Amino acid sequence: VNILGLTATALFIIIPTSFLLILYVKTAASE
Amino acid sequence: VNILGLTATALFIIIPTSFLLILYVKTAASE
Amino acid sequence: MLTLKIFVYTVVTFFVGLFIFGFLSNDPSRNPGKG
Amino acid sequence: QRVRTVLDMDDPAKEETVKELRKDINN
Amino acid sequence: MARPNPNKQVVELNRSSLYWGLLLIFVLAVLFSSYIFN
Amino acid sequence: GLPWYRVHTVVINDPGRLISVHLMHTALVAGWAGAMTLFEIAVFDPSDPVLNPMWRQGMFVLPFLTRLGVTQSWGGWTISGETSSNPGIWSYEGAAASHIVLSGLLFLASVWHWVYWDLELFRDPRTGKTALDLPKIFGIHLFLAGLLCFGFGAFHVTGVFGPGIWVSDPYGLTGSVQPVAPSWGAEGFDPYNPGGVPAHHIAAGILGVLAGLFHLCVRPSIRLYFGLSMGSIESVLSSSIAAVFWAAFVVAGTMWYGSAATPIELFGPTRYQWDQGFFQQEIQKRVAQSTSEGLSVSEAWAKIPEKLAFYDYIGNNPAKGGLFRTGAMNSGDGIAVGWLGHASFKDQEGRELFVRRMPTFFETFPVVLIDKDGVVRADVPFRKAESKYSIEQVGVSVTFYGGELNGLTFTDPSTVKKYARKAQLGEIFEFDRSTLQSDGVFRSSPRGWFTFGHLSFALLFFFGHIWHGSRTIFRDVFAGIDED
Amino acid sequence: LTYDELQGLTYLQVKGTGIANTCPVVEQGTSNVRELKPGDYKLEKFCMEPTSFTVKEVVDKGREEFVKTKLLTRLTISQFGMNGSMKINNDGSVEFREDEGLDYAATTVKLPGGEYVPFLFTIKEFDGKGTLDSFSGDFLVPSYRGSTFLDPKGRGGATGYDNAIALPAKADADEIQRLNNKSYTPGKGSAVFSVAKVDTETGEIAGVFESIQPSDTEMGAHPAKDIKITGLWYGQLT
Amino acid sequence: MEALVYTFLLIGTLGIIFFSIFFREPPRIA
Amino acid sequence: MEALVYTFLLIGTLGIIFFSIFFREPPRIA
Amino acid sequence: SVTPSLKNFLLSLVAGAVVLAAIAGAVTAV
Amino acid sequence: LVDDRMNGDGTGLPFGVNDGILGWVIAGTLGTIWAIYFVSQKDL
Amino acid sequence: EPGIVTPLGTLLRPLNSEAGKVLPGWGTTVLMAVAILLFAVFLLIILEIYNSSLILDGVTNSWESLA
Ligand code: CLA
Ligand code: CLA
Ligand code: CLA
Ligand code: CLA
Ligand SMILES: CCCCCCCCCCCCCCCC(=O)OC[C@H](COP(=O)(O)OC[C@@H](O)CO)OC(=O)CCCCCCCCCCCCCCC
Ligand SMILES: CCCCCCCCCCCCCCCCCC(=O)OC[C@H](CO)OC(=O)CCCCCCCCCCCCCCCCC
Ligand SMILES: CC1=C(/C=C/C(C)=C/C=C/C(C)=C/C=C/C=C(C)/C=C/C=C(C)/C=C/C2=C(C)CCCC2(C)C)C(C)(C)CCC1
Repeated sequence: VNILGLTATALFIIIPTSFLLILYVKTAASE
Repeated sequence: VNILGLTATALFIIIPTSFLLILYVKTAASE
Repeated sequence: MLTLKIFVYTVVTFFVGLFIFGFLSNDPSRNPGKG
Repeated sequence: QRVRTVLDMDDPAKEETVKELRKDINN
Repeated sequence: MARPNPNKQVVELNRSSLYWGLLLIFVLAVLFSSYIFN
Repeated sequence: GLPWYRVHTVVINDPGRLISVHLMHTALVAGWAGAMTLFEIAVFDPSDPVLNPMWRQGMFVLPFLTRLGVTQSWGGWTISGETSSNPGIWSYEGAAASHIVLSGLLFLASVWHWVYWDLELFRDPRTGKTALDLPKIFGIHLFLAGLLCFGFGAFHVTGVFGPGIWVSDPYGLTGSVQPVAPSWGAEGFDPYNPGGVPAHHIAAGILGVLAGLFHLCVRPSIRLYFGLSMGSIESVLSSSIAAVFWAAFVVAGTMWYGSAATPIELFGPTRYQWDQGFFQQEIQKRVAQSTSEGLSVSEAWAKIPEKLAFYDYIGNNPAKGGLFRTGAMNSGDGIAVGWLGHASFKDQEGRELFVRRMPTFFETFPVVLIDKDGVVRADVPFRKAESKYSIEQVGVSVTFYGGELNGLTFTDPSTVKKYARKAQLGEIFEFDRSTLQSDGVFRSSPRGWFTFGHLSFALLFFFGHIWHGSRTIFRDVFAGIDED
Repeated sequence: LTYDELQGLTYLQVKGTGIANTCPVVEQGTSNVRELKPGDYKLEKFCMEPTSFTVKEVVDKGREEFVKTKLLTRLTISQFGMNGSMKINNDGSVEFREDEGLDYAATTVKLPGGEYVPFLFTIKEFDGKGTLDSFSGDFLVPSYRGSTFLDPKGRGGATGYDNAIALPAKADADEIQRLNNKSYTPGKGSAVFSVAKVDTETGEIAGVFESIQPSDTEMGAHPAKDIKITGLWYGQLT
Repeated sequence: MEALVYTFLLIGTLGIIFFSIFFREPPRIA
Repeated sequence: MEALVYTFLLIGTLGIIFFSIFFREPPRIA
Repeated sequence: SVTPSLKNFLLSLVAGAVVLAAIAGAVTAV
Repeated sequence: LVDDRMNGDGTGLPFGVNDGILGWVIAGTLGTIWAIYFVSQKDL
Repeated sequence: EPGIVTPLGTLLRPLNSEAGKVLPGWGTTVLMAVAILLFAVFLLIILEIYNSSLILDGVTNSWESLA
């Protein structure tokens, strides 16, 4: 495993990070 | 470029969708 | 095969019948204006 | 034929064999 | 009870919780990347 | 506001939205089942029912489809090695497509229940508020489960209407799907007896029908209703989660130890079969018989099936893989090509030495050729200086019978050492490692992955049951204390 | 559906009905076969018709048998208009000679598993030796495509580039059999025939045949497969 | 190719530490 | 491997067509 | 029939009931 | 015949049908839709 | 105000009507004791059979049970 692990790591570092950013900005723009 | 295409297409999808989603929830949070 | 012919013929006949009698059901009265 | 032969055949390869672990009070 | 849903709630996640989430994801990735890459 | 971990608490009081999210989860699970089956059929190689079966290819839901009856495929082949003349509509791809369309219909139903949530069926007419008669709902569900279990036990597994279940010989050589007769005696509680499943399902279905009818008929009491909070949805959530990880622990133990519902030719062998010398015992018994009546050790090893010698290989051990050694066993140690034959080792004066088979706990084991009497006679010495049991000193030669090598005697130490190392893992097989570019380390069985995942999920759901039961009993003080 | 009323129907009532891909069957006479008059004969309107197309497969577990396939093309299987000379002796020893006619049939079939095996079902230049009951021999088998056939990147035997010029470096490689040379070696096949229901009044013959022949070798590539073809045949003597 | 992934993950981690230290939400003291 | 990516991204495209059709912003008459 | 293991198991159930009754009696004797 | 075939193409067959069951189900569906439309009259 | 009336909702209405209608006293809790203790006994029996801490005349508790 040399690049499938790269794809898994990329998905893991983005998808919950993006979800957390959605919630954070949804709270930050509201006062 | 068998999986270099994978990582390039992945990041090309990810960066604008996270960017647009962040600024959209900034819009939608303030009513 | 023959069951497929029967089924497709029934469904197209059903749709065509709904169409034909739906336009038969006095459609000039569906307008919102006066006429 | 006899079970004593396969007992000594299984003894050196694997000592945890169930036939060796059953009814071996006479051994 | 009415046409709109009465259980309309707002989801909150402040900046400190954002910090904790980002650190949790990045530290988990750092820890597990050596094993996923094997 | 609601924290990120409390979002679904929006639908505690809404039964229509609760049904909608239940349907959404159920659609996701059905869609995953269909997609997984299509993926595994796409990556499945049926080009060896014997030496490369499904558990050697890391197939997860393929054994579960196989165990209950789905054996043929729309690809024109059968997993038993036959040809599917007409598989019909219930093939592997057929079941997957059925799961996909079920997922779509359940998604549409979830959308409908999300939109049309305000149904007066969810409102009791005595006060007009929204409430659910949970004892009666449980009675209906228990009655339905009793009917379904009794039907599955009296029509599917018994073969009067269904196809039966997967039944095989004790050593898992033939294997097939047969109707099974229920064993109503104590042998029906024999775990490896296939007749227990129909008898258990019939009895449990009948008793569930009776219990559901009783629950439909009789209301609970004041003490029980106020004690377990039967009017609360977190109470039933806590207890349902309790039953779920109970069942998860039970099925994980069943998968790990083996039973009639976990065939070895589908889920791989068990580690206790290797530890207790099951397949080696059967091979040596089938050698002692037919060497006691002629056809000596030079021949008759071909009477040992290649499947049994494959079962006598530690690479098929479910407890010999790794946590992060991903993929199938074929990606771990190549694809099995053929049996190399049983290796018999002899010294200069003629005593028959045998390898000490490596136990499950060890990954690197010292090679020891030990005799019939149990005295260590030769080894591959780590020292090789002031060494007393080396291969060239003892004079060990290795011979093979019944495999691709038959009657071939090897004397040189460089070859004898490596064949002894191969025999340390059990029966010796050859592997094509260039097809999938195998790395060389042993992997884990689908049985092992199933048991590991289900035990981890069982502990996690033990914690979930604790948390929900705490919220159930302490619902009034969830925001703090009364301060009075 | 005999030959007598096969000509009794016009083309309008047989177009698109599959009758044009159906051999006549003899309804009169006896199946004892021996009643046919011996001597030199010149058969005309010798007809061929297959009833099953199966492709041999090396089964994975060591088995070897023919498996049933699915016909990818439509009803374009039979071959008509066959000529030649027959001799029948008193003891029954016969020889078969085939000279010209619609003596090829390119038909692709689908194996179970999404596999396609094209082949040229042919019986041309067949020399059947034996008795009236059974007689076999060897017949000429063309490959499939002509020497001038062009693949996705030109090339081929007669006409073509002789190399894939889309790649300026894939001219000298292990693909010697792919671009440099294309194999058009004609194979040989096995045919088994049986004569039944002979009408001695009009010299009509029928029976079931068997055809073994190697398929397409795709012009110097992956080895071809042997095909078992069974069916009904019909002929008319002079 | 693995080393660049590792270095990126660690520099992202140090970025999150620096971000959490220097651009945190101020206490309101109200 | 490429077929999976093509299928997934195309079904995502048609799904977001569905999202833009039904789950769009409702215009106001004011 | 009644195996020795089953007989000992039944006596174990009897002993468990006996000790539960003894615990209940000690509790109700305060 | 290596496989079964319908031979339903060509010959100018009426409505493209070769079996009377197709015409029967067509007539039945048309008649029942017309019956629904006829019993749901004197409206609008 | 009533919700969305449906024929299926009116059909399943008496199945969800008595929310909170219970029996007085303890009810069938002696039957709880009986059923739960017999289930514990049966579960223990299963555990001892499968753990081989209980041996019967007809059970083997091994793969040769397939024989
Ligand atoms: C079928 C079992 C089940 C069900 C129906 C519920 C239901 C619920 N739980 Mg609970 N829980 C469960 C099991 C379950 N839980 C288990 C097993 C654990 C132990 C880990 C917990 C621990 C737990 C805690 C600590 C809390 C809840 C809470 C809640 C409530 C709100 C959930 C929420 O909105 O969070 C939102 C969920 C997310 C935003 C996503 C979480 C991301 C996870 C970690 C990874 C994603 C998982 C992946 C997509 C699928 C894998 C799961 C699958 C393999 C099973 C809700 C009613 C909360 C509560 O008590 O309400 C007040 C809360 O505090 N649960
Ligand atoms: C009636 C519709 C239906 C049918 C016919 C099937 C049929 C099948 N499914 Mg499936 N499934 C369905 C609906 C259906 N499913 C739905 C709606 C979902 C979404 C939740 C799923 C999700 C799903 C998954 C994830 C999988 C399947 C799988 C399978 C296949 C093997 C089943 C199996 O694993 O055996 C065994 C089944 C069990 C061991 C379940 C045990 C049930 C427990 C023991 C109940 C105990 C609690 C109970 C309440 C107690 C009763 C008390 C009593 C007194 C009454 C099989 C062809 C498997 C497969 O191979 O993929 C294709 C697979 O992995 N299905
Ligand atoms: C509990 C259910 C379950 C079980 C028992 C299995 C079991 C198996 N699967 Mg499977 N799978 C599952 C669910 C499951 N799967 C689901 C839900 C999906 C959909 C996403 C898949 C999709 C899938 C695919 C595509 C494949 C498999 C394959 C396999 C087989 C190879 C072993 C393996 O999985 O690699 C190793 C497993 C692990 C290393 C588990 C990881 C341990 C935990 C989860 C890590 C902790 C999470 C961590 C915080 C994340 C940080 C990492 C980050 C840095 C990237 C094996 C028998 C392979 C196969 O053989 O083909 C059939 C295959 O290619 N599975
Ligand atoms: C750390 C363990 C633990 C804890 C703290 C709890 C706590 C709780 N459980 Mg729970 N439970 C547990 C384990 C636990 N349980 C296990 C392992 C199971 C089986 C899966 C259950 C099944 C269960 C159900 C079905 C329910 C609860 C419920 C509850 C809640 C109500 C109070 C109660 O009755 O407790 C539970 C009481 C016990 C655990 C005592 C049982 C111990 C028995 C009497 C001893 C048996 C010994 C016997 C000799 C067998 C030994 C044989 C040997 C061979 C091993 C409470 C919050 C109820 C609830 O409403 O949730 C809100 C309810 O519905 N539990
Ligand atoms: C298909 C799969 C979909 C992927 C989705 C995955 C979801 C991702 C969720 C996980 C991240 C979210 C967590 C947010 C973070 C978060 O939850 O905020 C902290 C949170 C505080 O919330 P509050 O009470 O302030 O809630 C009010 C709101 O503003 C916040 O919701 O309390 C924590 O509950 C639970 C977890 C403890 C947080 C500590 C965890 C980090 C410790 C580990 C540190 C690593 C380094 C240690 C040194 C070695
Ligand atoms: C291949 C088989 C299918 C046949 C194909 C050809 C079908 C022939 C179609 C010609 C119909 C004549 C057009 C007049 C009606 C159209 C407008 C209308 O609706 O006009 C409306 C008007 C309103 O008073 O009525 C009227 O003009 C009076 C007209 C009466 C309609 C004809 C009566 C037919 C009898 C019904 C069949 C018995 C059916 C039983 C099957 C039902 C299911 C079991
Ligand atoms: C529209 C519609 C349709 C279609 C549908 C469909 C197509 C569906 C589907 C779907 C699908 C196809 C799905 C799938 C899926 C999958 C899933 C859902 C999954 C999963 C999983 C998970 C959840 C995981 C988790 C994890 C991870 C992450 C890793 C490892 C570990 C764990 C386990 C934790 C139809 C026409 C039919 C009907 C109508 C409607």
